[PDB]
Amino acid sequence: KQSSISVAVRVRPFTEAESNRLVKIDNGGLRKIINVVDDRMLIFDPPETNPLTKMQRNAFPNSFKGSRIREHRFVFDRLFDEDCTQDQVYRNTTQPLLDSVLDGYNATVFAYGATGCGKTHTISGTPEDPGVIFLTMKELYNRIEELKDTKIIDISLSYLEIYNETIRDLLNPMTQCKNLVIREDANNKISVSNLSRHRPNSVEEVMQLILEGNKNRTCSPTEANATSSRSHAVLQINVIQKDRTGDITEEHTFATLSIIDLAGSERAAATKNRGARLNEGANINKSLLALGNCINALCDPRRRNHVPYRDSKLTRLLKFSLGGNCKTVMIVCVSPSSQHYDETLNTLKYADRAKEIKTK
Amino acid sequence: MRECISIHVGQAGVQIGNACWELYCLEHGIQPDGQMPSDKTIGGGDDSFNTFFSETGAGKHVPRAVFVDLEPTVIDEVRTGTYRQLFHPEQLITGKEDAANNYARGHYTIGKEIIDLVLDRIRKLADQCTGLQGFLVFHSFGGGTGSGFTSLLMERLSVDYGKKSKLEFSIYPAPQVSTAVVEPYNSILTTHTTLEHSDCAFMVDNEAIYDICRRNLDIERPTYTNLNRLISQIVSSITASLRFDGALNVDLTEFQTNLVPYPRIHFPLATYAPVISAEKAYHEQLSVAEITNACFEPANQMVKCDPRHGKYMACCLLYRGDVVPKDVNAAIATIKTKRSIQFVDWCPTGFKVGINYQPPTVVPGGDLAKVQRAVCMLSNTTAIAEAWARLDHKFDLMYAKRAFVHWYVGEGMEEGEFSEAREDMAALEKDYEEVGVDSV
Amino acid sequence: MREIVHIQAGQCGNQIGAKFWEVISDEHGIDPTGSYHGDSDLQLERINVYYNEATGNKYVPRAILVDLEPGTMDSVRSGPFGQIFRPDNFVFGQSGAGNNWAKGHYTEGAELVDSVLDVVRKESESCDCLQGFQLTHSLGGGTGSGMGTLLISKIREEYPDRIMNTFSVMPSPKVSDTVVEPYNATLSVHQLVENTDETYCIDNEALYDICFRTLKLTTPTYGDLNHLVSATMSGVTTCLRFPGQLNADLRKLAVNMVPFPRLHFFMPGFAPLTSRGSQQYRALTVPELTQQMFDSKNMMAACDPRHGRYLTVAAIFRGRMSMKEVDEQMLNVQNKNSSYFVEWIPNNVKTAVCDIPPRGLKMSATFIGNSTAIQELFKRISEQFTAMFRRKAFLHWYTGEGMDEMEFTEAESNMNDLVSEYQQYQDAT
Ligand SMILES: CC(=O)O[C@H]1C(=O)[C@@]2(C)[C@H]([C@H](OC(=O)c3ccccc3)[C@]3(O)C[C@H](OC(=O)[C@H](O)[C@@H](NC(=O)c4ccccc4)c4ccccc4)C(C)=C1C3(C)C)[C@]1(OC(C)=O)CO[C@@H]1C[C@@H]2O
Ligand SMILES: Nc1nc2c(ncn2[C@@H]2O[C@H](COP(=O)(O)OP(=O)(O)OP(=O)(O)O)[C@@H](O)[C@H]2O)c(=O)[nH]1
Ligand SMILES: Nc1ncnc2c1ncn2[C@@H]1O[C@H](COP(=O)(O)OP(=O)(O)NP(=O)(O)O)[C@@H](O)[C@H]1O
Ligand SMILES: Nc1nc2c(ncn2[C@@H]2O[C@H](COP(=O)(O)OP(=O)(O)O)[C@@H](O)[C@H]2O)c(=O)[nH]1
Ligand SMILES: [Mg+2]
Ligand SMILES: [Mg+2]
Repeated sequence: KQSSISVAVRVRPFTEAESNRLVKIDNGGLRKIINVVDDRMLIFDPPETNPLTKMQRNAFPNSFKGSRIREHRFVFDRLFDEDCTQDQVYRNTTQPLLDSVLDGYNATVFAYGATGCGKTHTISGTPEDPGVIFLTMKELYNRIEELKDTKIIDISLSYLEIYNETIRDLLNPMTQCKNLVIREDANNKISVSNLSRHRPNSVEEVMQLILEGNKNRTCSPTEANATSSRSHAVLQINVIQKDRTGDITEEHTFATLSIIDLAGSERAAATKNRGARLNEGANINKSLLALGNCINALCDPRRRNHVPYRDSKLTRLLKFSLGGNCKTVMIVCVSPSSQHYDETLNTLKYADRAKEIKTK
Repeated sequence: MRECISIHVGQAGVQIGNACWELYCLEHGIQPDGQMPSDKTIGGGDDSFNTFFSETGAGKHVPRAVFVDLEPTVIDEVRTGTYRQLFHPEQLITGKEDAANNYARGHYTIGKEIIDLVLDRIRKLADQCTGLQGFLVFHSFGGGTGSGFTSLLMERLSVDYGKKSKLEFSIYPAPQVSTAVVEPYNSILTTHTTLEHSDCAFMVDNEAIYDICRRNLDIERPTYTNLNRLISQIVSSITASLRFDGALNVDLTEFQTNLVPYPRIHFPLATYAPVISAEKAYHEQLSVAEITNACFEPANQMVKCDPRHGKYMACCLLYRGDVVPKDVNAAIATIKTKRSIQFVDWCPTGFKVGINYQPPTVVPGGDLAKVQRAVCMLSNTTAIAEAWARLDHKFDLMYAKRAFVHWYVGEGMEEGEFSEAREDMAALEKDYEEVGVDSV
Repeated sequence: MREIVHIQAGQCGNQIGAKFWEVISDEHGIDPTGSYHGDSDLQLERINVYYNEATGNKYVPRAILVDLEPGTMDSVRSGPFGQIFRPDNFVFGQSGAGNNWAKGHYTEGAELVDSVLDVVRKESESCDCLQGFQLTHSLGGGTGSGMGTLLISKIREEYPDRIMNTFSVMPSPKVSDTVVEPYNATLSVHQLVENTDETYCIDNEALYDICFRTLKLTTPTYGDLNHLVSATMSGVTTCLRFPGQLNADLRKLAVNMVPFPRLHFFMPGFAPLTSRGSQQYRALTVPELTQQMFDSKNMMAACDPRHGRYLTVAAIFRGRMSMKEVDEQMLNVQNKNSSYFVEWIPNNVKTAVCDIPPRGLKMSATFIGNSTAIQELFKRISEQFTAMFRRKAFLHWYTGEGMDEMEFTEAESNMNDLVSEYQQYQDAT
C-alpha cells in the first residue's frame, strides 16, 4: 500500500587509493561484490568472474567442492548507485519529510552503516559537498522564511546520545544519567527531561551545535578504527508553529524531526582488551535488534497488536516517531570493496529485515 | 608408531571419554592407577598400546587425552573418581561459569580465555608423537561449550596442523527428545566447523541408542553410562586396526579414502550390530551373516533416520574376532542380492572390509555380553539429510520471531550470522540431494 | 567458583532467609555453631558457593541481612541458627518504613543503602568468581520492597554482567495484611521488570493452599511457607553444589527460560509434597514427580497455568534416575498438554539432573515455569491500583516523601505494557 517506513540504500564509490590498489587483479582485490540492476534491485556477490565456467561445470553434479551459492538478490524501496550525488539523494530521501514536519506530523531519519561505508559523507559531507542534514535544515529555514507571513514558527534543537542503555545530553555534559529519564505525556509526547533545548536562528548555528555535540560523543580506540563511535546519537528538531493573524490563541501545533546516527553492529573481533568494550558491543547489538524488531512489527500487519517499544531506550524514545502517523526513512550506506565483504552482507541483512520482499 | 589424540569437549564429551578410557584401560590391561601388571608378570616389550598411551620410565601409562570444559564439576568428578591417578593433572577448566547453552558465549567471550592452554597442551602431546595419525574430537552439538569451543578449537587446529585427520564423534539433537530450548541454534551454528574443518563426522542421537538399549539389551531405564559405553565400543572398533594385528587392517587414511567420495560428503552413520544381553547371548549363533544383516536394519541405526529413504553411497565394515574373509564375502553377496538396500549407480564396488583378530572386551558391570564376533559398520548414505531437515524446521520456528536471539547477540555475535549458517546447512542438504540422483 | 551473594530485606525476606540458611546448613552438614559435622566429602566440595571459610574451621554464610527496624534482626539472632551469621553483616536502621514504599526507597532507605552496598562490595570482592546475587523480599510491604528495588538497581549499576535472581512474595488477592499493597507492588514491579534476570513469583495464597490440600496440615504457620520457599531456593541452585548427569547453573536457566528480555517472571514449585501419613501409599518415581510438578495445585504463585500457555519450563531433578525416563516423561507432558505450550518453540522444557538427593528423600525435583498466566497477578494489582489511584486514597503518604504522581503513572503504564507483552504470546499463531 504505502508502508511509511522506507529503506534507501546508498553504495559508496571507490576511492582513488582503492581502485589502483585493488583493480590490478581485474586487469586485496577489486571484485565489486555490489552490482545495481535497478532502483529497487541489486546483487550481492555475483558470478561476474570471467574464468568461472571451468569451475561452474564442477558446481553442477560433477564435483561437490564449490556448490555453495553466495549470490544474494536484494530488493529495497530505493537505491543509489556509484554515480549518485548528494542532491538527488536529499530530494528522494528527506525532502518529503519537510512537508510532514510542517503539516503537523513528526518525521524520522535513520543512518546506518558499518566501518568505511561513507555514512559520515552522506549525513555530514564536506564544506564543498554538504550532507543531508545541512540540506534538510537549510530547506527548513527557507520554508520558514517563505511561510513567515500568516504563521509564526519557532525551532528548538536538542541533541542526546544513548550509551549502555543510558541517556547523555551532548550539549550539556556533567549531568547525571539518572536525571535524564524518559516520560510519556498525556498528549502522546515523549520529551525526555532535563535537555538543554537551543533556539538556533540559522542553519550555520545548527551545524555549530552539531559540531559541539559531536565533540562530546563517546568513542574509543583499539578497534578496526580509532574513532568508530560507541553510541546512538539522536538529534531532535521541534518545530512549533501557530497562526499570526488568524485565530490568535494559546493553542498551537508542533511536530518533531528526529535524525538518528546509529553505531554499527559489533563482533568483538577477538578484542583481548574486552573489558567495557564487550558491554558496549552487547548493548549496541541489543539496541539494534530491538530497533529491527520494532520496525519489522510496524511493517507487519499481523503483529500490530503489540510492538516491543520497551526493549531499549532508543525504541522507547521513538515510540510515537515510527508508526503510521510518522514518516520513517532509513539510509543504509554500504561499501563495494571486498575488504568489508561480510560486514556489508550483515548491513544488507539489517536492511532486509524492515520489509521481506520475497516477490522480487 | 600410530598415535591418536583424543579431545573431549563439554560434559557429554568428557563422560564419553570416561567410558572410552575405561574400555581402553581394560583392553590393554592397564590398571586405573596406570600400572600394567604384565610387565612385572611377563616382562613386557611385546605389546601395542602407543595409539592411546605413552610410557614413562617408571612403567606408568599416561593417556593421550585432553579433557576440556568451561565448568569444574565434571572434570572434578574425573579428578576425584577411580581414574584420578591415570590422567595427567593438566585437564583444562575455565575458572568461571560455563557457556550456559549458547554458541556465542562459548565461542567469543568465555571460550577465548582457555583456548591458549588447550592448544599448548595439544602441542605438547603432538610433540611426543612420532607417527600421529589424527584427532578424535568428542562433543555435543546442542551444548554451548561443545558447539562454540569446539568450533574455535577446530579453527585453531586447522590453522596449525591442517593435514592431520580430524574425526568428529558428536551427539546430534534428536527429533523429539531434547534437554534444552536453544538446541537448534547451537546445532545450526556448528554447521560451519563440522562441514569445513572436520574430515569425517560421526553423528549419534540419544533416541536411537535409547531404543537400542530398550529393545536389544532389555534395559527399560537406561542412563548416559550405557550410551557412552556403546559409543566407546564404536570408537574402539574404529581404532582397533591401529592397535592389533588382523587379516585386513584398515587405518584412518584408508577408511577416509574408501568412504568419502567428495570433500563435503563426510557424514556417515555408525552401527554396532551384535549388541545383546547376556541372557540373549545364548539362543543365537551370531555368525558373520547374522551380524552383517543386523547392521543394515533401520532399527539398529544410531541416528533417527531411515536408510530405505536414501541410497548407500559407500560402506565400511570393521570386523573383530573369529572372522574369516570368505564369510564376509558371502555376507556382502547376500546384502547385494537384497533390493531394499539400494546403492548409487556410480559406486559399483560399495564395500570396504577390514578384519581384526582382537575380539571386544566386556567391561564388568556393563550391559553388552561376551561375544566371539563383532562388527562396526560405517555407511555414507543420503538418508542422513532427513535428520538435518527436521532440525532446520525447528530453527525456523524459533528464528521467525527472533526468540532467544538477544542472548546470543549480547555475547559478541552479529544477527546476520544466524542466517548465514542456516544457508550453509541448506546448501549441504542440496548436495545430499544431488549426489544421489542417477546419472543421465 | 560460582559464588552467590544472598541478600535479605524486610521481615518476610529475613524469615525466609533464616529458614533457607537452616535448610542449606542441614544439606551441607554445617552445625549452628558453624563447624562441619557431616559424613560425605561432596558436601565440602562446593561449600564455597554459599559459605566463606573462617580460621577455626568455620563456615560463615555469605548472607547480608537488611531492614529498617531491629526487631526482626533480634528475632533472627535469638533463633536456633542466629549465631552462624556474621555480626557485621546485620545492617539495620531504627525507624521503620511504616509499610510505605516511598520511605524505603527515597528517604529512610537512601541513608542505609550506602552501608548495605559497602557490605555487599566487601562480600563480593572476596569471591574467586561471582555467579550473581540472590534477593529475598516481599513487594507488598514497606522496607523490604523499597530497599530490595533500590539495592537491585544499584547492584545492577555496579555489576551489570552478573545474574540477579529475586524471590519476591507477591500480594495475594484474598490474603491481605495491608491496605496499600497495590501501590507498593506496582512500584516494585516497575523496578523489577527493568533490573533483573529472574524473578521467582511467590504468593502466600498458593503456599497456604499447598499446606491445606497437599500436605493436609491443620494449622500452618509462616514457618511452613518459609520451608516450602526454602526447598524451592535450594532446588534452583542444586547443580552448582553437587555433581550430576546434566548440570545447569543460574545463567543456563536464564538463557533457556527467557525468550525476550522482559519475560522473566517465573512460577516455582517443588515436586515431592505429601502428608506425613501418606508417603507409604505411593511409589516415589519419575512419573509421580513429573505429574505433581505440572499439576495446577502445586504452583507457588497463585496462578492457573491452564488459563495461559507455557512459554518455557525447566525441571531440575535430584536423585539417581534414568535419563530416558525423564526425557520420555517431559516429552509425554509436552504432547499430551500441547494446548498449554506455545507452538513456536519446538521444545519448551529444559531438563537438568543432579546425583545427590535432599537428605531423607530418595528423589526430588524443582519446577520453574514461565507462562502467560502470570499476567493475571499484575492485572489483579491493576484492578486494585486504579481503584485506589482515581480517588487518590492513600497518596498523600507517598507524595509527602518527595514522590510525584508521574512515578505512579509510569509504573502503571509499564506494568500494563508487560501484561500486553505477555498477552501477545497467548493467541495461537
Ligand atoms: C519420615 C519421612 O519420610 O520424613 C519426611 C516426610 O515425612 C515428608 C512428608 C517431608 C516432610 O516435610 C514436611 O512435613 C513439610 C512441612 C512444611 C513445609 C514443607 C514440608 C519433612 O518435614 C521434611 C524432611 O525433608 C528433608 O529432610 C529435606 O532434606 C528438606 N529439608 C528439611 O526439611 C529440613 C530439615 C531440617 C532442617 C532444615 C530443613 C529439603 C528439601 C528440599 C531441599 C533441601 C532440603 C523429610 C525427609 C521428612 C520430614 C522431616 C517429616 C516433605 O518434605 C519435603 C520438603 O520434601 C513434605 O512432603 C515431603 C515428603 C516426605 O515424605
Ligand atoms: N550420549 C550422551 N549425551 C550426553 C551426555 N551428557 C550430556 N549429553 C548431551 O549433551 C546435551 C547438552 O549439552 P552439553 O554437552 O551437556 O553442554 P556442555 O558441553 O556441558 O556445555 P554447557 O552448556 O556450557 O554446559 C544434551 O542434549 C545431552 O543429550 C552423555 O553422557 N552421553
Ligand atoms: N559519494 C561519495 N563521493 C565521493 N567520495 C566519497 C563518497 N562517499 C564516500 N566517499 C569517500 O570515501 C571515503 C570513506 O568515506 P567516509 O565518509 O570518510 O567514511 P568514514 O566515516 O570515514 N568511515 P566511518 O567513520 O567508520 O563511518 C572518504 O575518503 C570519503 O571522502
Ligand atoms: N512467607 C512469609 N510471608 C510473610 C511473613 N511476614 C509477612 N509476610 C507477608 O509479607 C507482607 C508484609 O510484608 P513485610 O515483611 O511486613 O514488609 P516490611 O515490613 O517492609 O519488611 C504480608 O502481606 C505477608 O503476606 C513471613 O514470615 N513469611
Ligand atoms: Mg569516518
Ligand atoms: Mg556443561
